[PDB]
Amino acid sequence: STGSATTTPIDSLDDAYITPVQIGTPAQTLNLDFDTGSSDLWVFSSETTASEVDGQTIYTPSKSTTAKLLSGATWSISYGDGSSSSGDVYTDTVSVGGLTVTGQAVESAKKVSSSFTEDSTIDGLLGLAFSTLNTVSPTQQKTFFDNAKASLDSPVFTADLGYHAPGTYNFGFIDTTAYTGSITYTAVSTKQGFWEWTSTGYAVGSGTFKSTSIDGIADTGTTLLYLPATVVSAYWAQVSGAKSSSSVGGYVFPCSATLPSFTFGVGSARIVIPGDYIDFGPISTGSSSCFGGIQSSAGIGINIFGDVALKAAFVVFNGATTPTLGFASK
Repeated sequence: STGSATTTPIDSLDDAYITPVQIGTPAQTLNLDFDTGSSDLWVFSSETTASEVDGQTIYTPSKSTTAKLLSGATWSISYGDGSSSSGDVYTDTVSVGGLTVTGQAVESAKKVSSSFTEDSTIDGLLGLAFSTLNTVSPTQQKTFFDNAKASLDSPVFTADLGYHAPGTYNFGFIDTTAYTGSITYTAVSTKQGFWEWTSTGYAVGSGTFKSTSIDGIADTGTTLLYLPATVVSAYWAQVSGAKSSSSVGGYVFPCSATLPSFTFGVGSARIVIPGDYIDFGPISTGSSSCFGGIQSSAGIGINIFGDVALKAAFVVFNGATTPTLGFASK
């Protein structure tokens, strides 16, 4: 089997992407944030504290003939940005782009933090990292991908994110029409539960490639590209008027600036992030100062190849016995 679903930016900055997912019987369609940096599938629901719901579509288990409470199970997660959610757990039938998993853990939010409430466009998350990060207790549950794997034609999914435009998540096959040239595959470590890999270096603009190992995670659920302070300083030094602002919370630059591209290495291959992808627009409405899409990972504890990086590529998440990551230009 295979599945194929379109993913759409939630706003004009590509802050996140939402993908329609069918839950229950008859189907309840919710728009989820597919997150390769976490491993919980959780939804706004009929159980979510009423005051914490503001425009989201909710899952109502009591209207699904295939829903079953996982009695005694609870979940609680915190994300890198400090947001959080928690609740109890159902199993139900979940379909993504035609691909159906029966008995999927669907984690029903009883509580969500302000950032989730405030985002009316996101009905929940679908985690695609490794199931070892799943937060269900007492017994950890498997991700959609994990559950689907034995059914898939090939044990893969692919992320093809759009710049200011829709893209695609495919399960079980590689669409050889969605990229140019070849896919370069690189080793993954699952030790921390992430799609963790090592880039071979970077270049700024038309500068020479610097060969240096950068360990990081492929994370569709993070907006920006977070890299070591040395790397990030080298980039912004090439932008007239750019500086790091503690009050804004990162590198800023004059909105009129022309930004250089940023190249990262995948083995002996290269992925080029165009300058425009690195412009995340005014720091506040009407400002002539703009926020950078490449920021320092210092203080995060991990480098993160988030949407800014991933949308410049066709990305293969290979969940074979020995997992790998593949990157193609497109």
